[PDB]
Amino acid sequence: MRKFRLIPYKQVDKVSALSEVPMGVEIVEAPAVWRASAKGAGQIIGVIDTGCQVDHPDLAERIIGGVNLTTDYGGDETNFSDNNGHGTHVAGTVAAAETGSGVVGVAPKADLFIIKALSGDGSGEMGWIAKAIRYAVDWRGPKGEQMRIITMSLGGPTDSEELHDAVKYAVSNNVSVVCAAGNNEFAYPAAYNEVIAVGAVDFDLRLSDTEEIDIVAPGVGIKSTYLDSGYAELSGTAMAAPHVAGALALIINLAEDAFKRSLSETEIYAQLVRRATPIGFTAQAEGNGFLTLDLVERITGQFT
Amino acid sequence: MRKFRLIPYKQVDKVSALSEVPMGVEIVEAPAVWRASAKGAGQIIGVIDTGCQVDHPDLAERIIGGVNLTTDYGGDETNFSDNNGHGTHVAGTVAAAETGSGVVGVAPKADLFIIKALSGDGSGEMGWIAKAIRYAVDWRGPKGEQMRIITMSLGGPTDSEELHDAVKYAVSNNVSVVCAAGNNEFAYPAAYNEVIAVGAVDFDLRLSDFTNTNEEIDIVAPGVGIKSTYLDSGYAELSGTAMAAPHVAGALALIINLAEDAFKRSLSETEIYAQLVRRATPIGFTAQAEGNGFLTLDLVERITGQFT
Ligand code: NA
Ligand code: NA
Repeated sequence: MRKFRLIPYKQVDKVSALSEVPMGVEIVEAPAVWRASAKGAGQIIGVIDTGCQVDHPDLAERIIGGVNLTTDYGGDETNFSDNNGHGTHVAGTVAAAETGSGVVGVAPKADLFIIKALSGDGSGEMGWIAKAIRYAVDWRGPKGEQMRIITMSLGGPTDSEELHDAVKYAVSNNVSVVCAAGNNEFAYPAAYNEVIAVGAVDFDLRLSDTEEIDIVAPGVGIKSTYLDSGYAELSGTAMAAPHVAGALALIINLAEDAFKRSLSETEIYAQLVRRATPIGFTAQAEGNGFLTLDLVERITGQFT
Repeated sequence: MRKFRLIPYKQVDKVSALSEVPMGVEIVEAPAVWRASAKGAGQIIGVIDTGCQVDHPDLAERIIGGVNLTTDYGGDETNFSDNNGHGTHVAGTVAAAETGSGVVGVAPKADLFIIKALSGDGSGEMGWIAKAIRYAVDWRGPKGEQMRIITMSLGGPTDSEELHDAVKYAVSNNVSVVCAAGNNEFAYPAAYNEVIAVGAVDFDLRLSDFTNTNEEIDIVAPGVGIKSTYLDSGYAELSGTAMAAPHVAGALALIINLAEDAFKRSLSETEIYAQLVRRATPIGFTAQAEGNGFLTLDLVERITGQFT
């Protein structure tokens, strides 16, 4: 393996068929805000991972492009197909489409831009990760479309100026950088102050497990898309982050519609924090709490 | 008056003696978080205003230093006494001490650093306001103390590089910059994206024409009939959009303490901002009118463990 790699996880199950809104999407309250958020239409998430099955039935209509920054496929930059499975799983939790079967993501009208920066074994060079971040920031679509969210479920032990500068470049250019905060060897980039660091809980809101986190989301028994047009149930710290990345698409639409202006990445971060409900551990352990997308509606007009 | 000046306000009453917790301190829920935040101990707020009555009895024990950046007192930099009143009133809302009498502020163990950047008439040169911001950022106490919060209740019509650079310098050096919204003669610095812009409601959480704003605001706090400290060891009741900002400046001292304890680590200006927004309860006005809501410091405790 190369130095930066996927935070370890467990495969619970693989199935060729599903038809449900996964419970993770349901208990972070995504369906409650879908109408007001237009399901994340108009936002694009750069998924920095192992690639994606581009013609997966739940995902094909949501992918707007991609790039391969790894040596895989002889270094062909137009081939971001998934030779691991993990990047396909991430993509589904973010933005699997409503198709009448399979699964549905947190933001089922957001667009995905697939950045394969990990090789088939789930590892990559620090420089690949730094370049993936800068690429995401700098990319422009045909009509000047850009990404405002990037998500990673990876870490490496080394603090390098190249990688930290990339993260600074992203947030200074109003891109939210989501990384899973997991188990030292996986410290960076999640440890950087600029990053929205996500921890995991199970569906009973118990912590999965010094990490400096901002928020928790579902990470146990998470069903999503996988290779060969089928599905897999994974459990790990890194299963949480993709929920937050889809949530950000919904929240930027919610907040900018409310405020009637463009909001900075600082302000978007506050709007995410706004929508976290403490479970009742300490903030050192759960950050701001559990992602609860409809919280603002519930507190409105509620006075002492 | 000069170009940059205090945002207009009314003096409703002026008394010699008072004994209460002003309602604004109450309704923002500051007492509910005092224990957890050690009443703002260890935090210093830079009050950029007309000076302060440095021996006021509600204030003298809270004040740790000052500077005068104006031409008042023939430019004596060590004379930051208040020749207007408004600075004293602000200082009181932020951090008036617990005494058995008088008033008490939102953060009654927070320290004040008094920066006189406005003249007796409540106006100042943009340059003085720029310098005041940088001054607060660069200042270090006898043991290396720093300010992490500055507050202003002023505005002027002109955007300039100098003033915006000062604001950015603060925020990039983790200093929260709080600004009252103007009631656009009073557009800057409150219109800078980097600043926390605060609007006003009254004690029924209602809007009023005199306190309304067209500024892009982040939060609202009480601004109508706010009793605080004033000249000659007395008290005054002021109404005005700018009455709200000091409630937020004090609140930040409480927030920084309680959130850095909760997280068990130092938090950036960005993170402190989120900590503030997460303690705003929407009242039902538009986001233009109220930003993220009304300052309710105990909100995080109220929502804890509450899932649908
Ligand atoms: Na589907
Ligand atoms: Na007192």
